[PDB]
Amino acid sequence: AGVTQTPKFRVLKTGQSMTLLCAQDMNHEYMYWYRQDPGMGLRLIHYSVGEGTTAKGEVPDGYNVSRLKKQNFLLGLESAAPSQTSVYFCASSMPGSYEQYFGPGTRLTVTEDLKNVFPPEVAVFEPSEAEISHTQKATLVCLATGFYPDHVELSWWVNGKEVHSGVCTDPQPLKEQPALNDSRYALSSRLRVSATFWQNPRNHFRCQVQFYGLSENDEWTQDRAKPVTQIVSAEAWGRA
Amino acid sequence: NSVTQMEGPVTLSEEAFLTINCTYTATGYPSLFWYVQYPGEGLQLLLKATKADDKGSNKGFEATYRKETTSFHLEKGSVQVSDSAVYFCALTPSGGYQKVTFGTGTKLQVIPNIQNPDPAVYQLRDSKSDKSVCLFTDFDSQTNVSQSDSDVYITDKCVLDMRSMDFKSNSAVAWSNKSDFACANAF
Repeated sequence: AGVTQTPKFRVLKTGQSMTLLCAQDMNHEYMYWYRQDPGMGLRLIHYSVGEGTTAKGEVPDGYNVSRLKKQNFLLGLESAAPSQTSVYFCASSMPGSYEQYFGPGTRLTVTEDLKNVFPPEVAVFEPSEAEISHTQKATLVCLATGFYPDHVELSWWVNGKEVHSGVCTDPQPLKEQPALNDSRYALSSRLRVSATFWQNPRNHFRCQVQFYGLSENDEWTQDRAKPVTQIVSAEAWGRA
Repeated sequence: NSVTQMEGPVTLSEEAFLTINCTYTATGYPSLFWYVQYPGEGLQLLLKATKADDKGSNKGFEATYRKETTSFHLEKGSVQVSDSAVYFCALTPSGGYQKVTFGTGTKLQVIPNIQNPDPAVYQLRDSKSDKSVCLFTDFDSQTNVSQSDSDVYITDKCVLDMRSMDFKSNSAVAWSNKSDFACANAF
């Protein structure tokens, strides 16, 4: 840890420019920029062996880099193309433990039109009475639909506290229109608790979907609200 | 320099023995590594071996640097569901003054041992409502959840851990907008 990436998510129109920033306060001389794609593994774009120097990796075409200071390594996209839709990871190391320390990754999506960007609709489905009576357990389902790009973070909150145990979210969102190009996405999650915990009318359950959308410095000329970074939630009280 | 590791997804049941093969081709005497990538995270060093016959060990995993067979096979005696991740074999010349050569990565899926499988399909109504969803749950890990038409959506299986009761279960969700949509047929 200790390597930071800014932004964590970004949606871009084809032909538009952007800069990915990677910061580190471990006084590591070496910094790297990678991209990760299905079936292609982790591929090096560019790397730096020190302040001021940059060298080409395996896939440098379409990207530029800069190492103005030792702490920062910048990755530029001059004219974004749909082939540059990827997860980008930065890393750093100190030669002379010299393993690479990675950042959390940046999810980049290149779309033909920013009009295609949509926040999710979120709904919670209450546990089945048949499940409860047979198993003494209760599964709540959260469903997030109609969102584009697939830049979401789903989480469960029970009595105002973020829950991790008894939760499972789909590893990948599914395409609502598999045939189409700029299809919107759907993602489900489940939370399973004891039947007695669900039957308490004092217990509060909330599904939260953090959506990453347009930045403040993005042109918006459309009928609806600007699909900015927001939190879309759905909740349910425990029912006796 | 090159790193060739086991390809395609690996699926093991909980507590099974794991072996992820990794072979290299190197100029001199390189340092060898295993990186692990948990879902939705970056890579992190799992273990390493600086010299021949050295053994790296962490989180119940181990790998021996065999110079005779130019290999660094990863092994774990009893895999856990929490071990589901992408594993990367890697190498760099001694000192760390040069770039790292990574293998393609091996995706590991660890499926739970369901003690009492009881496949069941349930209908769930929206708290705010006339919307509904189907839940397929409590089936064994050898059950293949079939894919869907573009009007009926079916997720892949997902593993949930109810620690509070030392209990794990598999589930999948189905939903549709069609008026003639029954849970009894969804899965």
